[PDB]
Amino acid sequence: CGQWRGIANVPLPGGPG
Amino acid sequence: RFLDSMGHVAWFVVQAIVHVPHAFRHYRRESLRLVAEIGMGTGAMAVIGGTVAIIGFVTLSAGSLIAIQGFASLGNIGVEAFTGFFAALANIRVVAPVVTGQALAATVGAGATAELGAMRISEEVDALEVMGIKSISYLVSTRIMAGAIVIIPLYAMAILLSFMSAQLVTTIFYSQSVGTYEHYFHTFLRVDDVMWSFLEVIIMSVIVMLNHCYFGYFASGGAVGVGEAVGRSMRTSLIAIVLVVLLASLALYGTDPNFNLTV
Amino acid sequence: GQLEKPLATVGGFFKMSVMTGKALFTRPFQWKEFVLQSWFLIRVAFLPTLAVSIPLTVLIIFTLNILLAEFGAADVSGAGAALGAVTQLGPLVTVLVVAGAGSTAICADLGARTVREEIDALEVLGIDPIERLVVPRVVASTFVAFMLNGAVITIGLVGGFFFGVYIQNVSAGAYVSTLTLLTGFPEVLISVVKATLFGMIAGLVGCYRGLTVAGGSKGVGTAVNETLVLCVVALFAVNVVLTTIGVRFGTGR
Amino acid sequence: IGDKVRIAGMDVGNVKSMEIDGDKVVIGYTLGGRTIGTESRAAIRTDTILGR
Amino acid sequence: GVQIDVTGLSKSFGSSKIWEDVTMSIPAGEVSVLLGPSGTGKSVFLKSLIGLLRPERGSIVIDGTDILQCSAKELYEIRTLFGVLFQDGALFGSMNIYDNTAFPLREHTKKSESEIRKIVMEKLDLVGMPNDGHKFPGEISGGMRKRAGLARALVLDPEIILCDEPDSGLDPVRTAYLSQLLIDINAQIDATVLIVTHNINIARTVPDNMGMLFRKQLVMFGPREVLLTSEEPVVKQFLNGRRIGPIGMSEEKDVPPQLQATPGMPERKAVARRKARVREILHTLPPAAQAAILEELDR
Amino acid sequence: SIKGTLFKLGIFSLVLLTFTALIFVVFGQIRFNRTTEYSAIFKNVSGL
Repeated sequence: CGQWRGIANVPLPGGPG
Repeated sequence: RFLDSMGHVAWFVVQAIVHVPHAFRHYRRESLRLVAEIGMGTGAMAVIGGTVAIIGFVTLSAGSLIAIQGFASLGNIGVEAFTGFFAALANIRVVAPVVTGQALAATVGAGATAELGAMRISEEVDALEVMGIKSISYLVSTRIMAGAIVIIPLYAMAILLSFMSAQLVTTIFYSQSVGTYEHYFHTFLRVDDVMWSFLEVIIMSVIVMLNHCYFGYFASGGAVGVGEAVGRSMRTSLIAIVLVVLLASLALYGTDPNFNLTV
Repeated sequence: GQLEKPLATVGGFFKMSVMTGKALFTRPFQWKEFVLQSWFLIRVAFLPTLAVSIPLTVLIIFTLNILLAEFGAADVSGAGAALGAVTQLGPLVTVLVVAGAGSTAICADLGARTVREEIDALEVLGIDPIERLVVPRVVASTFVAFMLNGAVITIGLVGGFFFGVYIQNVSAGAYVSTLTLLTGFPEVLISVVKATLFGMIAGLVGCYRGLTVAGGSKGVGTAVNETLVLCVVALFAVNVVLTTIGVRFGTGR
Repeated sequence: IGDKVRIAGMDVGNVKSMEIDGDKVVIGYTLGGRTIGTESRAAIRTDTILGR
Repeated sequence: GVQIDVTGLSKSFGSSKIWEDVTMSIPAGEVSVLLGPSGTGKSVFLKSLIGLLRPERGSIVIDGTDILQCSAKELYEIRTLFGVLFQDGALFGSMNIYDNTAFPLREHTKKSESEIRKIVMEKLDLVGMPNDGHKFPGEISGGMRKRAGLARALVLDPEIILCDEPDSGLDPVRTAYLSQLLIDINAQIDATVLIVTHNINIARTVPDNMGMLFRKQLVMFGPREVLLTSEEPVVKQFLNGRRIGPIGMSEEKDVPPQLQATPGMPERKAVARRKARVREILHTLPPAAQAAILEELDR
Repeated sequence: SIKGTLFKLGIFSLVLLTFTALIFVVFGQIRFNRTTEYSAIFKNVSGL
């Protein structure tokens, strides 16, 4: 909530790493 | 229960399919009457054109939506000469089959469910069974044959009107040149896609007719239950149409997208 | 005279809707009936809504991804993924699974009340059906359409993300970072307006057809079929008009 | 028609009309209630690489 | 029990006419029956009497107020005098029999729930449903649905009762039971009961007044004694269920003692008033009818 | 049974309005952080 920077800046599951 | 219901619907569809030659040989005049009734509607909806008018209006609306949003977005980006290329692939792949399926479901399927429910309540199916007539062969198989005969002209009109609406909106309201639209339409449209779309629509129409005939044939509860049967049949038809289109598009273009622009 | 016949039913529907609005803004609201009809429409048109929305959005995402991958610009797919889902897929799936399920259910229920003389039973008791029945059903239709449109848009976006990333091997960051490229406040606002209008019109048409059922042995089924056809046609026309209005504003421009 | 009109880089209006008068094009636009001098200089300019 | 005055009433569904010039004066507190061949539109007349339908001509002057020429706001009080039994009862399926009965009490009165329970239990016991309050309309049969509709009609002390085909879906025994119940109700509350039916058993034991519709007209309305001794071809054919007469095979081809109130029930005041009117009517009747009615009254 | 219907409708409405609010937050670029307001002067803002 306080650190919400957008849907583009949230970590997403899956993929390399 | 669940397996029992699946078995009942499987028995109904098998019995309806295996009686298609019997209906074709024995009942030709009934098939022609049902073809006319499905093509030109029945009741109060027949005076406006019937299934043809509803299909035409809905497909014109879908094509207009495609052209409208497409041209707006591409003009915002700047590459707006691709609208004719964007509209065709929008109509054939996703929009026209599903939209025509839902309109066909509504009109023809709800009419069939209402008719078969009224026959069931009015003891006309009992009258047919008493007179030594296969009720499923006389009613459901005839509906299936009429739907199979009528679907190809209906979907041809749907495709024609969707294309016409998209082209008219793009080249009249948005004042795009007709030459550019026709070039990008006829260059990036493959007739193979249209043929496969026709096959999808034929299969979908057969499934929809089977589902609605099942819901109308086993109706119960007097005149009140017919409306509930119509609603349930409509829900099932929507789900089945969308699933059929998705599966067919996944199978056809899973490996080869059948579209080339770059080198 | 040819146009005068459907115009009578049109006028009946319009007068009934005007009386419904007057009863909503003047007479006390029926909270109990509104809650009952809201839950009824939710239970009758939630699972079909997802079962139509998930494969349809998967199909749209698949088509968009393959066409863009051949085009070469496969990183902007999420843009289209948003652009359709907010403004067309949401409201149109709402149209389908509301007109097919909830509008037909309302028409069938009111037709059942009419053929059983329950409407006349209310009318001889001094009660007005338009305030006790139609208003909660229209408000419930609007509320359920709003919520279902929101759920459809969310589920479509999430399913498109998962399909594109885990099946067609597009980049996840390109999907989530390009969603807002072409979609903003105007798109979600016009989607909300579309859903509200669609629900209200579907409720009105269902109630009007249910109250004027012809009885007989096929009257209720004919009324339900006519309700469904009228709802589909009217909602498609309203969707065309609202789409034109919405693209007039635009996020890109 | 509908292209942006700007002042100091920020949008102030849109393009409303384009007509041919003699050997010139008269372009009518709006400033959104703002005021410019009679000695102001207008310039049609390319905004993006895609042709805006 | 109040009097209903109908004059020149006419109906028309499209270019066809349901009935024409129906002129009758329904008495006060006397059970009355309107009959005729099937398809004559008697339920239309019954519903027009209360205002569910709008006749094209005529007037229905209940009290002194012509309810055909009356505003909708006023009709919120006229219909307080009524109690309507529909063919199937027209109950609300979403609420049980107790709530169906108490529904108009909660809609109109201001009584507490204790008084509501008292009145509802009393009227349910009155109509033979003392312990069936909790059931729903779907669970009960057609006879119980008619009883529940009657019980819902008897809670606001009606001055008029409208019964629509009380013999529908009932064998003669249950029809006799319901006829006895209606006679008892009129004995107790003296409401103007009006029944529409083509049953012949009902039309020979229950009514005080009877009228007949035939070929979009009202052939005659009058008391029980006058109608049961009338040498009119249509009336005499219909009241005996004969086959030779004006009534055809289909619509296109066109004394008994009387039911008495149960012992222990208050005396019916409609019988005495009916006989008092019958004497003044017999002043002008044919001599054979005069002799028959005089014999009947002097028994 | 009105109490249970109200409970179910309230829960379902809460979840689906949470979804609508989430859509508004995502596509409206809503932030919930405390901010300080500054000013700057440009010869040209370049379409900002």
